[PDB]
Amino acid sequence: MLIKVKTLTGKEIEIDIEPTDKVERIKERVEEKEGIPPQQQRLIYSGKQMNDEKTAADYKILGGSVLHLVLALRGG
Amino acid sequence: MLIKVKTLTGKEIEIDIEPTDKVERIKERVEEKEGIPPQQQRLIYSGKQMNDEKTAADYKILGGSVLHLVLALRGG
Amino acid sequence: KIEEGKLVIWINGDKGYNGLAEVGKKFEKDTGIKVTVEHPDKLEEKFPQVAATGDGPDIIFWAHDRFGGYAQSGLLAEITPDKAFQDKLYPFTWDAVRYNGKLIAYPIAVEALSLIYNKDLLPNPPKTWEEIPALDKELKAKGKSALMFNLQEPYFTWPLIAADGGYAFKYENGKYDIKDVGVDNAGAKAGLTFLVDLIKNKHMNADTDYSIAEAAFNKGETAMTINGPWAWSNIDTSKVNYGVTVLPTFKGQPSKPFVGVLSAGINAASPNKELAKEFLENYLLTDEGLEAVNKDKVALKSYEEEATMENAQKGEIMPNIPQMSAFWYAVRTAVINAASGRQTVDAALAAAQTNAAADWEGRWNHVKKFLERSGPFTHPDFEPSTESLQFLLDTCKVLVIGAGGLGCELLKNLALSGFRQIHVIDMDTIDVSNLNRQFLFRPKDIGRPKAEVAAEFLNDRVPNCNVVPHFNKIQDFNDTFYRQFHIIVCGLDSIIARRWINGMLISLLNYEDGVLDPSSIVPLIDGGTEGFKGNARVILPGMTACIECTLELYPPQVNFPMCTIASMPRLPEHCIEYVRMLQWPKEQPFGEGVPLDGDDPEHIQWIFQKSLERASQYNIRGVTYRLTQGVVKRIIPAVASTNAVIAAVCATEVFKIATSAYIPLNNYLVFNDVDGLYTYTFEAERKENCPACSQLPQNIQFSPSAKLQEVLDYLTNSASLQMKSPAITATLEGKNRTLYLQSVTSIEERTRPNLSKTLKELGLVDGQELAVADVTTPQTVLFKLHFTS
Amino acid sequence: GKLLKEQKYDRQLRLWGDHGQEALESAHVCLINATATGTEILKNLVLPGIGSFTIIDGNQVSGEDAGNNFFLQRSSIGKNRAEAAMEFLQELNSDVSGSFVEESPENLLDNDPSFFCRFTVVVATQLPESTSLRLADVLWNSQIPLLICRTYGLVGYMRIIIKEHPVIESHPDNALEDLRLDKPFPELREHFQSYDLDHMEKKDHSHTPWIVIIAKYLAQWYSETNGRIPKTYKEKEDFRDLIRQGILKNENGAPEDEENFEEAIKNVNTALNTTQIPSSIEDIFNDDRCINITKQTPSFWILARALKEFVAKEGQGNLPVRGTIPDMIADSGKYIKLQNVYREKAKKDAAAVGNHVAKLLQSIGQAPESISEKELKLLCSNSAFLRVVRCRSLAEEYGLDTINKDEIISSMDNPDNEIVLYLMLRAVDRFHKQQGRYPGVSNYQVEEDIGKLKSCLTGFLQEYGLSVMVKDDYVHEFCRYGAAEPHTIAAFLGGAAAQEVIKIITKQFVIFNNTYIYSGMSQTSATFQL
Amino acid sequence: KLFSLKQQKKEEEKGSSKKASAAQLRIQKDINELNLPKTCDISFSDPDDLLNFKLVICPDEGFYKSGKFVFSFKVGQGYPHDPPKVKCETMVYHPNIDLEGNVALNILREDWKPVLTINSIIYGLQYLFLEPNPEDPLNKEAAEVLQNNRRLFEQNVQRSMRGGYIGSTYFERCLK
Ligand SMILES: Nc1ncnc2c1ncn2[C@@H]1O[C@H](COP(=O)(O)OP(=O)(O)OP(=O)(O)O)[C@@H](O)[C@H]1O
Ligand SMILES: [Mg+2]
Ligand SMILES: [Zn+2]
Repeated sequence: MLIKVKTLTGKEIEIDIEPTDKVERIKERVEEKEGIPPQQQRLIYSGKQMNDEKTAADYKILGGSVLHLVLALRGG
Repeated sequence: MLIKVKTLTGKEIEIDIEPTDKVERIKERVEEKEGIPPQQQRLIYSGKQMNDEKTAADYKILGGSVLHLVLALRGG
Repeated sequence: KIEEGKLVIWINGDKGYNGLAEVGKKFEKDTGIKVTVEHPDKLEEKFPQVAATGDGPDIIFWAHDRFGGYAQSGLLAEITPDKAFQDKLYPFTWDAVRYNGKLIAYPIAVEALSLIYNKDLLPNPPKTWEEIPALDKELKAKGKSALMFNLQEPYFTWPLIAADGGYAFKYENGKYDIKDVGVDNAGAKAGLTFLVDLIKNKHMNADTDYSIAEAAFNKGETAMTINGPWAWSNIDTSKVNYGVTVLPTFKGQPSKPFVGVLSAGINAASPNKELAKEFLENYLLTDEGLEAVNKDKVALKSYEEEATMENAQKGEIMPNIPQMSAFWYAVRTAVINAASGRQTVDAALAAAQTNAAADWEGRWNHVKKFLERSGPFTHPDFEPSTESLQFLLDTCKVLVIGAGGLGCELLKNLALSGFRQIHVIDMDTIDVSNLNRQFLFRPKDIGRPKAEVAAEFLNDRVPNCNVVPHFNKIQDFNDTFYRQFHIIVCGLDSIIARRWINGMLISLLNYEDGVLDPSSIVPLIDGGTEGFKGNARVILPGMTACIECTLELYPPQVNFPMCTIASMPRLPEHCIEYVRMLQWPKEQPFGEGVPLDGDDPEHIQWIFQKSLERASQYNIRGVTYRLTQGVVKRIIPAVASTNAVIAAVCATEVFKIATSAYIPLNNYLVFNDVDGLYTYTFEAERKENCPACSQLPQNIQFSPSAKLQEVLDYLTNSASLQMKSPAITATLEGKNRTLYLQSVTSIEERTRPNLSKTLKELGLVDGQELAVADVTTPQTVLFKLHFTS
Repeated sequence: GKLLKEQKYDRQLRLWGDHGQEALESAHVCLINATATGTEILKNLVLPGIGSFTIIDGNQVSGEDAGNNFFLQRSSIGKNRAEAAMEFLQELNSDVSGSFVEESPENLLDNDPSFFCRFTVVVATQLPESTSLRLADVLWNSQIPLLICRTYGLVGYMRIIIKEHPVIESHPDNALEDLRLDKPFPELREHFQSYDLDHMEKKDHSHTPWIVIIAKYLAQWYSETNGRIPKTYKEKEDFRDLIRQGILKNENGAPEDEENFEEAIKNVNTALNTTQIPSSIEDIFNDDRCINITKQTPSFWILARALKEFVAKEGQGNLPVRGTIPDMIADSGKYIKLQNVYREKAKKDAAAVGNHVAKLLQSIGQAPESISEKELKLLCSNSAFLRVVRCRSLAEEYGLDTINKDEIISSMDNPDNEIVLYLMLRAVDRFHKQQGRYPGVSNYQVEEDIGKLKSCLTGFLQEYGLSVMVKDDYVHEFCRYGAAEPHTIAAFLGGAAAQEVIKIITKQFVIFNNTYIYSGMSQTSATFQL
Repeated sequence: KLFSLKQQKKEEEKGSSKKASAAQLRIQKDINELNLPKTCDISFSDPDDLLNFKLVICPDEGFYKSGKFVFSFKVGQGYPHDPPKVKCETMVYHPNIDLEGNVALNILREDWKPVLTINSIIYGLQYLFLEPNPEDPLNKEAAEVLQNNRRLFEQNVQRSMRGGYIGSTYFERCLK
């Protein structure tokens, strides 16, 4: 199952994942290709921010689904 | 059964426990009421600091065990 | 703050400051409460400054035309006396001392222009203007002019113009209308044409200014000139006889000079407000007070009875509002030009009409587009209208938290969208580093409160804006302070502050009968920035993701482990931290006790130097002064553009929410522009067990006659709760009240009595929130008391 | 007052540095038309300290203008727009030189055919597709940076036109490290060899760079597989375990906590990545501009060429060693020592690369010293991050046979994709071509123009043969706008536009590739190549 | 669901608080989950004001055994995000306490976290008299002695509690 995840720059990468895979694994797959430390990754899918423990299944991620990396800035 | 773990600043925390419980479950409540992560937590009940994987029963622990806590100087 | 129990009164130098202080001496002598009166220079200018930051005088005396400004900035407190005491003073004076349908000051003295004529030449004062010219032919036959007065000022000339119907600003039942000016009507055009004819028929000359006309009447060369109680002095030094005769009516209608009211205002911060009702309504508003004050150098009927009044009677009261100043400039040149044959009275007044108004033609053209028309994408509750804009312009209270960066940008943005009722809170002072992006500050402002300067820059740049500053931490205002606002926007730079305001607004929510009451909701718009990344979000408390719901979206917190800093440094930052949190505290280089000040150049240098050495011992390179400041101050890189993108979005949304023009951003937007420019928008899901907005008050039903003990039994027995030993508190009369507590003997002893008093006795009321905590509740929970009787 | 400049610019120097700040202060930008948009854009350039600007506006300050502009006072109504704005934009930063010319772009393109050559970048706001297309032509041919900005109601439009923009210091947000464990270099291998993971006391074993740990075990696995290196997730996982077992154990037999090895476990997921040239860097190499030099070939390309040779010679098929490593748990000396190896290595390749540029300047005739070393250093540190952007000319966009339809069409699969907002702008411009005005400016025109506009849309869609359907809603909404320029939308563009212009001047970071469209209606935005 | 701001002024009220502050709600909970050691004693002059109170520590070990120390707590409106203000009112020779009353406890300055409660502070304080921290000294000299000469420190402590001088400053008698 291939899914797309867009980074904080709008760059979209393709990753291969299985319904049974854990969310932190998705992050690892992202880091493999982009170098983005999974510690600073915040993933959104259909308005929910993905817990590292839950699985691709729990969020019902389909084939060509798109995940987005997000952030909250604290400067005023 | 009843047991307490003396946190240094002077508090012996009643996180009442069972025998078959592994040492690893305490830290989690030492982690709630107090919020200390189990990892940054070393516990000494006799010179020998208890091994996570082991149970309360593995240390001749009767219904009157006071403990003492030494948090791990973790992070580089 | 202002000292309680005493009354520091402010008044002007040229106002009898000795016969009044004596009316203050009879005060402390009679009550023990002391009076200190001062006559500071520029106090009418010094008051707004201090009345804003809280402190200042309890009372102050000045012409009503200033209080319009104070009132608007919220510097005055509404005065409130009975109709019986209001009859002691005249029925009209109260308007001059009013704002938004509220009385803001107590009238002291009054003033107005009248006609002064040389008694001998003509012991008949003219009853109308029509005849005034007829006399120049006689006097000129002698070498004199019948009349002569200052024309260079629209104050002296205004009485005649207004005669037939000239009014500064339309006064509706409770407030002045700055959009409808009465200088364009036939009532004024008629009055001006006349003044001009006498300019052409040579009965007069448009150059007759105050000093010219003065030096002439002082010789007894004219029948009359117009003046008042401030000019009677030099006519007595020249032994020239005269009188304070009536102002010649005109075209039937009577004359209408301008009206000034000397009055005292009660500061909105001065806690000694009830001490002002006395010293005034009693120790002044009498014959005993006013005369003692008057013998030094009136609105009170009794003392007044013991010409200036008639004019002020039939003349319109001089406006107090801010737009009034644009009136003077507008008509002043609208007369100069006229009488000078530079343009026709018509076109002349045409100008004055528009130039005095607040909204020039087309000003809100870009806004009106979205409020007056319609379309396929408007919010389902949207309805085309001309009132929305008026709502924006007249009552929509918006608060901006943070001045500088997003703050400065937001003020600009809201001001150019129709908002006028705006507040700004900021706890900081200006720093030279703010100047690369915080465009409302200049080098000369360094050191001043950001909010203060931000407010003054905007109120000037964008006319008719009423920004009200607050040099404070949001954290030092209460729930009642934030409920007054319709909407709140943030440009803060710390998570703690956001967590805080977020909590304050959720605390205002009222869940009546199980369903959240929409009017208890104060929408929160928040934006954050760091370098070229930024975010914005719209939060509707109790309805959508709150700050705490998305709290995890913040990147990992900068944290240096102790073993690393103390024993295993490897990055230059590591060395700088060691010095900052270990070496300094241990050496106190600039004195024992003196803390480290990141903004102190000499502190940074010391830190930089010591850091170079720590680095040296570990062959760690890269320690620079710039990096030392970075680590110490924990600096966030910043530029104007990113703050502009985020403040833009935040502002567009405040607009949509205040007008329902469109549905607001479905809560979240991220922005980044290091690589092309990207944005992403999404609906953050509301956390199910959010510690801040997921807990609803519990409903309990008791009789007002019930005894607090029953409430305790319920909490402890009730199968669904059954707590060990609860603690119950409540807010009564604005203060916290401990109803019952049992984990501290001294308190438990003292509150047990409460246990056998009825909820009607304890002061509780229907809907009231009882806060109860217990080992059973992870966090204090709220029960809403509903009376069954 | 120089030590004063650095005080008020601190927060931005932390972003583009002293060199970037200098590029900025040596620039002269041109703003055409001073409406909210332009004045917002300019303000975001004046504050950061651009050297100078020039506003070209022949129009007069209207009632509206005075209302949605933070730089036009009430009295400026009636007077010249360029002259009024310039006065307030100048109070923002006294270290900036402002000037203006009260003429339209048109007049200037008539009298002085090369008036716009004295500027670094030209910013144009609110232009008709006539002044636009004409202006783009001139500047394109003079090789001059053009940024077109439009604010229509709640829409923001931005067109960047630069024939070629090559950037070195692209400031990537995130990137893979250049650890070289898969293709070690002499000094690196010698370094790892100096470590004996068995004969080290408990502490030294606990304070050893995870990069070393992985280098070692990686050698052990290279044995038990006869020349292999983990590649599959199954293998990577095996390898993770091989390491997880090197962790020294205690008296009980329980594993000692060593964040030392734990980081090794975690970084295995990337450490084993194969050092290689990015495809993008490839394109630069195999490109005519790099394949064939000339005495005209600008710095970037000579530099790119150098790297290209280096690769085939010393690089041994790979780009120069970056020279930096991330932070990790280790004791000072161990870390500093490991870090130094990469530093020196970098310096070295830097020299190598240098000797191939001097080789080219002396083969091109240019002075082998034009390219400074402080400048060579960046080229090396950023070899993996080089980027080249090329915008099609405004002409090729409007041209009937070059218009990119492959994109516009595919985009329209979603009736709401912002692209429809572009289609609507072209149509709005068409309407304004025919009737010398814009749709619905007055309330009494809306009704009527709703239909007139629908026509131009089709006239346009048909002229280029676009099978796309446009929800009628957009047509009504646009007339509804009345070509209004709402301040908050002009302000959003002002920020976005300014930073793009700073990317152009400083040559740092990356610019967007064509058209950016913003919808304040839905707060969404997007980019297209057009 | 949809929201819509109604375009009317808001009903006014005087600056009197109508709802409990987050501080009031947290402290109410912390005070009620109090767990004072045998050596400590808390007190509230006004039972309705749980934001102000005083703590008394009569240690029975370490260098200060047999003494009495009075600390005052002032909980601000930023609690629990901001820590409580704690001042010492008993004059004492201590490495972490100055003569102005300022105390230097870690969790009261940089290590503060909202998960911490009043109990945490009372324990953190109690432990200060058992073993002083020479790393965050408000009384430099006091700290120095503690490290270099362990016995002299102990001496200087007893003499100051009894009433007397250290150097040229008279320390008020503070025995229990
Ligand atoms: N609790 C608070 N109450 C009121 N204002 C606050 C609070 N916390 C932060 N602020 C204000 O929020 C604003 C955020 O602005 P911003 O970070 O852009 O400026 P700054 O503090 O001067 O920046 P810098 O730290 O980079 O110099 C500041 O002006 C700051 O004083
Ligand atoms: Mg700050
Ligand atoms: Zn929430």
